[PDB]
Amino acid sequence: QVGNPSTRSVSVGSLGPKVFKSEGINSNAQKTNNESILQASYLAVFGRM
Amino acid sequence: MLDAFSRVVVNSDAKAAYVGGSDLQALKSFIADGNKRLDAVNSIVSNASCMVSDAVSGMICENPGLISPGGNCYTNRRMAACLRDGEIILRYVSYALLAGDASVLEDRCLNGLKETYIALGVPTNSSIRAVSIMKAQAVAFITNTATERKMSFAAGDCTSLASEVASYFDRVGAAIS
Amino acid sequence: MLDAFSRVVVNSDAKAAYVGGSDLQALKSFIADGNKRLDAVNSIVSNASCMVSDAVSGMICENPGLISPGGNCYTNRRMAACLRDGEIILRYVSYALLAGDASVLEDRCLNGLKETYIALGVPTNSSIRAVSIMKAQAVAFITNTATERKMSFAAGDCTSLASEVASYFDRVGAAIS
Amino acid sequence: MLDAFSRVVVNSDAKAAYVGGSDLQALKSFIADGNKRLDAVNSIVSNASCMVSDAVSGMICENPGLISPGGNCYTNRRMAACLRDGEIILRYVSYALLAGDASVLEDRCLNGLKETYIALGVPTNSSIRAVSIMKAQAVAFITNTATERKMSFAAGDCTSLASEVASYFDRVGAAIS
Amino acid sequence: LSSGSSAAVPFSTAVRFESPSGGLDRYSRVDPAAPGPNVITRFLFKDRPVRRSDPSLSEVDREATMRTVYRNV
Amino acid sequence: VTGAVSSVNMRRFQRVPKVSGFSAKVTKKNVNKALDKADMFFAKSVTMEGKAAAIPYGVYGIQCMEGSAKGMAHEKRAMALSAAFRMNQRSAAEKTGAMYENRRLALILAQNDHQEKQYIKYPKLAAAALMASTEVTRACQRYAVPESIEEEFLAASVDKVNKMRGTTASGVYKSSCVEGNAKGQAEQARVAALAVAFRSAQKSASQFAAERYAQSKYGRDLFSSTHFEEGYANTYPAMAAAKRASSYGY
Amino acid sequence: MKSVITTVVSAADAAGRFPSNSDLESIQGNIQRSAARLEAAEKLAGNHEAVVKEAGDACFAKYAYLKNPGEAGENQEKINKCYRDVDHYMRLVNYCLVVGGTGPLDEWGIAGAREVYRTLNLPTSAYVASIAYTRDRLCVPRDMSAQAGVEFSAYLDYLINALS
Amino acid sequence: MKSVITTVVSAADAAGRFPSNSDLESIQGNIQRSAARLEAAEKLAGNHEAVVKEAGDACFAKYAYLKNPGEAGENQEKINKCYRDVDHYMRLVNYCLVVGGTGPLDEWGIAGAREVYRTLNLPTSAYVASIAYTRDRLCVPRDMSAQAGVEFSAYLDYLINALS
Amino acid sequence: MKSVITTVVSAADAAGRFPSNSDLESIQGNIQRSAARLEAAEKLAGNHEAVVKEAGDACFAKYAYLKNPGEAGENQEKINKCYRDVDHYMRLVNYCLVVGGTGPLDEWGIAGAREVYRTLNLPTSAYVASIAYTRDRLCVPRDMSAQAGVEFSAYLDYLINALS
Ligand SMILES: *C(=C)C1=C(C)[C@@H](Cc2[nH]c(/C=C3N=C(/C=C4\NC(=O)[C@H](C)[C@H]4CC)C(C)=C\3CCC(=O)O)c(CCC(=O)O)c2C)NC1=O
Ligand SMILES: *CCC1=C(C)C(=O)N[C@H]1Cc1[nH]c(/C=C2\N=C(C[C@H]3NC(=O)C(CC)=C3C)C(C)=C2CCC(=O)O)c(CCC(=O)O)c1C
Ligand SMILES: *[C@@H](C)[C@H]1/C(=C/C2=NC(=C\c3[nH]c(C[C@H]4NC(=O)C(C=C)=C4C)c(C)c3CCC(=O)O)/C(CCC(=O)O)=C2C)NC(=O)[C@@H]1C
Ligand SMILES: *[C@H](C)[C@H]1/C(=C/C2=NC(=C\c3[nH]c(C[C@H]4NC(=O)C(C=C)=C4C)c(C)c3CCC(=O)O)/C(CCC(=O)O)=C2C)NC(=O)[C@@H]1C
Ligand SMILES: *[C@H](C)[C@H]1/C(=C/C2=NC(=C\c3[nH]c(C[C@H]4NC(=O)C(C=C)=C4C)c(C)c3CCC(=O)O)/C(CCC(=O)O)=C2C)NC(=O)[C@@H]1C
Ligand SMILES: *[C@H](C)[C@H]1/C(=C/C2=NC(=C\c3[nH]c(C[C@H]4NC(=O)C(C=C)=C4C)c(C)c3CCC(=O)O)/C(CCC(=O)O)=C2C)NC(=O)[C@@H]1C
Ligand SMILES: *[C@H](C)[C@H]1/C(=C/C2=NC(=C\c3[nH]c(C[C@H]4NC(=O)C(C=C)=C4C)c(C)c3CCC(=O)O)/C(CCC(=O)O)=C2C)NC(=O)[C@@H]1C
Ligand SMILES: *[C@H](C)[C@H]1/C(=C/C2=NC(=C\c3[nH]c(C[C@H]4NC(=O)C(C=C)=C4C)c(C)c3CCC(=O)O)/C(CCC(=O)O)=C2C)NC(=O)[C@@H]1C
Ligand SMILES: *[C@H](C)[C@H]1/C(=C/C2=NC(=C\c3[nH]c(C[C@H]4NC(=O)C(C=C)=C4C)c(C)c3CCC(=O)O)/C(CCC(=O)O)=C2C)NC(=O)[C@@H]1C
Ligand SMILES: *[C@H](C)[C@H]1/C(=C/C2=NC(=C\c3[nH]c(C[C@H]4NC(=O)C(C=C)=C4C)c(C)c3CCC(=O)O)/C(CCC(=O)O)=C2C)NC(=O)[C@@H]1C
Ligand SMILES: C=CC1=C(C)[C@@H](Cc2[nH]c(/C=C3N=C(/C=C4\NC(=O)[C@H](C)[C@H]4CC)C(C)=C\3CCC(=O)O)c(CCC(=O)O)c2C)NC1=O
Ligand SMILES: C=CC1=C(C)[C@@H](Cc2[nH]c(/C=C3N=C(/C=C4\NC(=O)[C@H](C)[C@H]4CC)C(C)=C\3CCC(=O)O)c(CCC(=O)O)c2C)NC1=O
Ligand SMILES: C=CC1=C(C)[C@@H](Cc2[nH]c(/C=C3N=C(/C=C4\NC(=O)[C@H](C)[C@H]4CC)C(C)=C\3CCC(=O)O)c(CCC(=O)O)c2C)NC1=O
Ligand SMILES: C=CC1=C(C)[C@@H](Cc2[nH]c(/C=C3N=C(/C=C4\NC(=O)[C@H](C)[C@H]4CC)C(C)=C\3CCC(=O)O)c(CCC(=O)O)c2C)NC1=O
Repeated sequence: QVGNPSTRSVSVGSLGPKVFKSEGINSNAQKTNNESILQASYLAVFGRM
Repeated sequence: MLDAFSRVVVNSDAKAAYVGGSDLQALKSFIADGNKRLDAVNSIVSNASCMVSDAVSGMICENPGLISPGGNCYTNRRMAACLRDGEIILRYVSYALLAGDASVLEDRCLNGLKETYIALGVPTNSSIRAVSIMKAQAVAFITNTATERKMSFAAGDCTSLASEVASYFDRVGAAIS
Repeated sequence: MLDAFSRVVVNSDAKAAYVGGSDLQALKSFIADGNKRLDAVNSIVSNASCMVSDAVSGMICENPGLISPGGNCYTNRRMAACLRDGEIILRYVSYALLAGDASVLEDRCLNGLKETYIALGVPTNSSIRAVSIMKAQAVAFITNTATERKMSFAAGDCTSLASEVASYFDRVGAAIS
Repeated sequence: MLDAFSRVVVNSDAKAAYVGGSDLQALKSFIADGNKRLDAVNSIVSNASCMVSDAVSGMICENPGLISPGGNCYTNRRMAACLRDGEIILRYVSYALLAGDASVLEDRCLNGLKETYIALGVPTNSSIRAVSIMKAQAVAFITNTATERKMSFAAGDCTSLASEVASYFDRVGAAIS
Repeated sequence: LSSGSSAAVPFSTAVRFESPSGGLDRYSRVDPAAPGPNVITRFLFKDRPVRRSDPSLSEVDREATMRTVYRNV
Repeated sequence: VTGAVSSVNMRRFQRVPKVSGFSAKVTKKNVNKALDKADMFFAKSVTMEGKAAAIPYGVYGIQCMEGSAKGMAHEKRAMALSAAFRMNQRSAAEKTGAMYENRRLALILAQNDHQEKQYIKYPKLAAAALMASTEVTRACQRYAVPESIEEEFLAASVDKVNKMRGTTASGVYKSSCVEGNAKGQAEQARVAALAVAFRSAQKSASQFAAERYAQSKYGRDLFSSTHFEEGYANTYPAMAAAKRASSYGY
Repeated sequence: MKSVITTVVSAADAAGRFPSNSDLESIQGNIQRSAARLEAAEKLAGNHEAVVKEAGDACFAKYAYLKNPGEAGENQEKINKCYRDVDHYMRLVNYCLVVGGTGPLDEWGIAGAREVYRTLNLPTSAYVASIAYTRDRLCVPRDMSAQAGVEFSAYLDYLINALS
Repeated sequence: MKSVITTVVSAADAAGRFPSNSDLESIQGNIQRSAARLEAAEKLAGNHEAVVKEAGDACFAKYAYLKNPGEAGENQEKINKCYRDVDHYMRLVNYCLVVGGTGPLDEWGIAGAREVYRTLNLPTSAYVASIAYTRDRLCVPRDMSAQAGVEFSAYLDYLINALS
Repeated sequence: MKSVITTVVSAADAAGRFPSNSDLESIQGNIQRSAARLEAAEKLAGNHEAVVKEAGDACFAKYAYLKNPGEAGENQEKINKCYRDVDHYMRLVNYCLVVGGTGPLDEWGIAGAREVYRTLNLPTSAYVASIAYTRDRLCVPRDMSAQAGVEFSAYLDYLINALS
């Protein structure tokens, strides 16, 4: 990031933490993970429940 | 035809009210996500020749009676008119994604499409599977999750455009059936 | 007629697939929503006698050509039939919200409603207003923003249920357009 | 029809009594043992095809003049109508075991059954033996003591529901006696 | 409906001549998904012709239709 | 010889369907006539299988006689064909009102989702399956005989309020309930209805007992929605068979 | 008598089927929801001398034109029979909570009442003010539980929409 | 498509009524039993190619007469169509565990089956010899939970009581 | 009892008509064809224990799976109940050869047989292999006349088609 500022938003893959995306990728395309993303955003801010 | 802006005008004209600040902010959210809407129409149109051949050869891959003798996609004269018909369905959906309203699709493509396929003998169970493969191709190209073609975008959520384009493919499928 | 659970098995039948654990949590989200969905269809059927009195009396003051001599809702026989059809339309939206699918709305009520009204001579401009008045009355009573009456729910967010019931009410207007 | 909840109401209506706590605890232990009632009536319906074939072929096995030329089960037209009647009787006991009351069996089936069978010449003694075989079949399926099939249940004692279905096969056995 | 009608009279003509020709930009009925001609011509440098596809025919396309009527017809 | 080319009105049947504009208006009319006389083939084929229950082994039963005299069968033809002429003289409140009355009753009657799909699309298929369900199981009003004298008074009270829906709202008669349309044509139907009343009492021992249990089912899953109406259908099956549908105003 | 057991059997009888897995699944909702409508049944059993008197004068607060001669309610036995009606209507709601359905209000309370109230020249708007008083005089955590008040005030406004 | 919802909507649609509390009480019972059958539905979808391989040779080892010339399964084309049909019935049991009703079996696997296996001379006790092997090989506490067996074995026995 | 007599009389009873010359001309064919069918009836009536012994052990020579335990023909007291029915079907062929029409096969041996044989798990292909053994054990100059064996095997083909 100090020599490649364009790499922000590029998923590092298996070496970083797991990223989160409210995608909703289905043929009717709705997000199935409204539960878990709320469970994961509580841990990004507070770090626990 | 109408777009997403003049849909709000004709709903407000039925009550003789000025469209004011109480519902302009649901049109300001159309503008503020307007770069991602154009970012997504570009990802469909760049792949649209490969989308209508992965579709109608997957319709043959799941129903081999179309290329049997007497079938709908049997000869060369008939296969070219199905491959033509795939990219008029895909072309009119991308006019409606770019407009944010489906009224160009309902007034110029799905106006008598059912009564034309009845008089031609086009099998309606196989023309749902051609559209519903193309729905799963589009949502994989909006949300950037196609396996054989990866693109590059800025970070941020765009599943509200993949779900709008999936519901335009559920009006093609629910007007011919 | 169909519901939410039977809609996702007639699409898996079309590609001859088992309904495995990829689209089961789309259905497990429907069951956890179930106490909010059942809490909310009670809200419309508790107020449904007043929702048809607030709708068709709003239409006769916006358009006073309906009580004109020779109108649609002119005589006392015709006022009772317009008061009947407002409650037939609200009854089939209430089946669609409870089922989670617009299948019972589309065929048992809306299939043939357009040329019924063409043969009867119902002005179809007025019927879009009186079904959109009830759409505003639905989402006021879902999300508890009704001014004269409040109902006792638990605390939470149900704007997806209010926008789903607004999706059925303008499906009525598209059929009779 | 009526059920176990509706019987208490129409009993208490004649005294103009409110349903208080003197007779709600009979209904409370109806619901608290309600998971064994659904565990009971599932075991009957899961064996209801074999419980007519073990019944009316054991009725002819103890009275072999029924298939003699002149008998009630002589032709294939008449043996099929006894096999039809052997599963209408088992169906309305299943409607009475689930509802917990014998009003769906009495009014819909047994009203005029004895005055039907004496205008058709059905033998009203061997018909009791086909019923009373089925009572012995059912209570070995309630208490899981059938000698050829063992269903998996939880532990406990459910002898009050084997004696209620034995009380339902005698209201039909006294209806045509 | 009034004046602007036809003459039906299928026969109408009366002469047994030798046949003149047609164009080539016609509806073919075999391969109707074809471009044919008018892809390499001076069709590309005219404005494209107006066919009615809308049932409503909005009032700025109504005026744009009749300008083509006075120019071409 | 003339020079006779094929006409402009005859060459237009060879044209391929297009998809929008005025060229979609031709294909919308040609399909809605091809769905109308496919709907007539749907209603004819159902009636030809309900009529195969009155020919149960190959011989014509007593249910499907026409009239008993010499010219008592030809005049049963000549007032069925004028009964269908007055059927399509009703206004739009009766044609569309019977379409939705039949569509409520045909979907109770259906046994699968394919059957209940087709009663929605095809109106004459659903109208000729309400009648074809009742002519098989003999749940009609021309087949039920009252086996009491309170049962005859109970069925006449149901049939008293069915005879006012063949009258209008001000109280004058419709054209829905008409016996005679010519000179002396009413009395020929008086003769033909007294004859088919006599054959209804000539049924078998089990044919009387199957239609006791069929008229109780017909009155309790098509016209009863409470528990007191179920008591008038489970004990008096002749008043449960005089409950007609509200499509025909008889 | 529409209830939750007497409509899944009465629909399985019309097709001639046995009670299936769909039919037993509907009865298990009358195991989970039964503990709240029977919780509101004892509360109406122990308060119906109070709440009927509380709803009776709520009619006479709104309509004071009943008691005048020339108008209707001029004497005593026209007044004490009004408490006879609304104690019946509270009794049928108490019947409705026990069965798990809207059965007893339908065939006993609702059916035919639009002809009885018209022909006897009773104002039908006087009935609905007494029912809607008890829909507002209920506060939910003091009197009963949370899901007992949503059951008890679901039959009250069912009676209100069936009246007018 | 008989389920818990489609019963109580069409019972109210034939009656001409709004959804009342007896209709919503049934959908509450669809919530509680939903954990047991959707555990059985996901167990069947991830195991089915080993289930129908083991069910189909419980027909062809019991009834060894079917591979004589002139019989049902006399060549490998007709044997492969027998495993096609056990896989169609195990797929329709999987849809019945999702909808919670016999509706997928009632319209895609049972209606017309007696009028098809007769006229193509298919032995209907060779299908039931494979469904009943599946119902008896199911041990409860290894394969699924306790009440995931009582939903899975009840839809197998609805297929057995409707075939034979 | 669909005869040539009962067909044209009941069809004349539906119009309410006298027997006309089309009706009498059909009974003239009954005085033409009855010499062949009553010859084949009396050939069957004097040889029936020889031919249902020969038919029924062609069923168990082909379908030897029935003599397994748990199957159909598993003890001796129901193998004897199998030859009871082959004697029952040949007796109904002999009755309908007398009346000249399919009526005794129709309403005494067929009309309800598919409900019964399915419920008692009796294979209807074993019934076909007995009836289609005697159709081609027959040789037309030795056993009866030429036209007596035409009408005898034609009434067996009605029994093969109504079970298949
Ligand atoms: C049989 C031989 C046969 C099939 C079966 C069928 C397979 C199939 N594929 C899809 C999905 C997609 N096709 C896509 C198109 C392309 N992918 C690319 O990356 C390039 C640009 C383009 C083709 C050249 C895409 C994007 C998808 C979506 C899934 C993905 O992750 O890639 C389906 C649809 C699934 C459904 O039924 O819903 C099927 C059935 N094709 C065959 O040839
Ligand atoms: C059980 C009902 C039935 C079936 C099935 C069938 O094929 N025929 C009827 C019984 C039947 N009817 C006749 C003769 C006539 N029937 C009529 C009246 C019908 N014809 C019509 O066109 C209409 C209006 C649509 C009706 C109701 C008429 C006029 C006759 C002819 C009478 C005559 O004397 O010619 C017959 C006898 C015909 C035959 O030869 O089989 C039967 C068996
Ligand atoms: C069906 C295959 C079920 C099943 C049903 C049961 N039948 C039961 C008892 C019973 N069996 C007979 C024998 C009868 N059948 C014959 O074929 C002949 C001979 C021709 C005879 C006599 C009779 C008479 C009875 C009833 C006893 C009585 O009269 O009271 C029975 C209960 C007893 C038990 O199982 O121990 C059942 C459950 N049995 C099964 O296991 C499958 C699933
Ligand atoms: C292909 C995926 C189908 C299938 C298609 C066929 N369509 C044939 C002719 C045809 N298609 C249309 C509709 C198309 N034209 C439009 O203008 C628009 C929308 C604006 C659409 C969707 C029309 C109008 C026609 C007839 C006139 C023409 O061909 O131009 C066709 C040829 C029939 C034949 O000759 O055999 C085929 C095969 N068949 C299939 O199996 C899949 C489902
Ligand atoms: C008032 C809000 C309307 C209006 C309404 C009128 N509708 C009239 C008759 C009518 N409506 C229906 C459809 C209805 N019946 C059903 O069974 C179902 C679906 C299950 C629906 C939607 C029918 C079939 C009929 C005709 C039969 C009848 O009389 O009930 C009507 C009467 C016409 C007249 O006699 O004057 C009126 C006035 N008119 C309006 O413009 C507003 C928008
Ligand atoms: C079998 C265990 C008997 C026997 C029975 C026969 N019953 C016959 C006809 C019949 N049964 C009923 C009653 C039944 N139908 C219903 O709808 C209901 C309840 C809702 C019940 C209990 C009726 C109404 C009828 C007449 C209708 C019909 O034809 O089926 C019958 C046919 C008589 C015949 O054709 O010879 C028989 C043989 N006979 C027996 O041996 C045992 C004891
Ligand atoms: C009861 C269902 C109806 C009713 C119907 C009417 N039937 C009339 C004449 C008629 N019906 C039959 C029976 C035959 N027609 C069929 O469509 C089927 C099954 C698909 C069958 C078995 C016949 C043979 C006839 C001709 C007349 C005769 O029997 O002599 C008819 C017109 C004459 C009349 O008014 O009786 C009607 C109205 N009648 C009713 O009351 C309910 C509504
Ligand atoms: C295997 C245990 C059997 C057996 C089976 C055969 N079935 C044959 C044909 C067949 N089966 C069905 C029913 C099945 N197919 C479906 O699509 C569905 C529902 C979705 C079901 C339940 C059908 C409709 C057909 C005809 C079409 C087809 O061929 O798939 C079959 C071929 C018979 C023939 O020669 O025509 C066989 C051999 N045979 C066995 O050995 C055991 C009894
Ligand atoms: C031998 C081919 C089979 C076999 C035969 C069995 N048939 C059994 C019963 C049965 N069959 C009929 C129809 C037949 N009986 C008649 O009276 C007439 C004509 C008037 C016909 C065509 C009936 C009505 C019955 C039931 C009564 C009876 O026992 O006779 C049968 C008994 C059923 C059982 O034991 O469960 C058998 C055993 N089945 C075999 O075991 C071999 C393979
Ligand atoms: C005809 C030349 C055939 C042929 C015939 C043979 N049949 C032999 C014995 C046999 N066949 C029958 C059945 C037959 N007899 C009847 O009474 C009736 C029905 C009324 C029929 C269909 C019986 C009962 C018998 C045993 C003694 C007898 O009556 O003849 C036969 C003797 C050897 C043997 O049993 O196989 C012959 C040669 N065989 C042929 O090759 C041609 C095709
Ligand atoms: C003429 C043609 C033309 C285009 C094609 C678009 C191209 C385009 N897309 C984006 C910009 C963006 N594009 C995305 C889009 C995506 N990110 C995702 O994760 C999804 C996979 C995907 C779309 C489906 C996002 C999240 C942004 C930044 C947010 C924003 O819109 O400001 C931007 C930057 C806007 C800015 O400067 O902030 C541009 C120029 N605009 C044009 O003028
Ligand atoms: C000619 C003058 C005249 C009118 C303008 C109307 C008044 C009217 N009220 C509502 C609107 C409404 N009407 C109701 C109905 C009710 N509110 C309650 O709390 C009660 C329980 C129930 C009636 C008894 C509700 C809930 C709304 C939504 C707005 C709100 O009140 O919060 C609307 C719809 C707004 C829209 O168009 O989107 C109109 C037009 N009636 C008239 O006579
Ligand atoms: C027979 C009739 C019948 C009913 C009426 C419902 C009654 C009902 N509603 C809710 C329960 C609930 N309801 C809501 C709903 C709402 N909260 C809001 O802010 C919105 C205004 C509104 C819906 C539009 C929420 C957020 C919950 C709690 C979440 C949950 O139950 O999981 C619950 C669960 C109780 C709890 O968990 O606390 C029940 C039983 N069920 C029935 O059987
Ligand atoms: C809608 C579908 C549906 C069903 C089919 C049943 C299924 C079922 N049965 C039982 C549970 C039980 N079932 C029995 C019954 C029996 N045990 C025996 O030893 C006897 C042989 C047999 C009588 C038939 C007993 C004794 C219990 C446990 C105790 C009890 O529930 O009271 C339970 C557990 C209840 C609990 O844990 O509280 C369940 C879920 N319930 C449902 O919801």
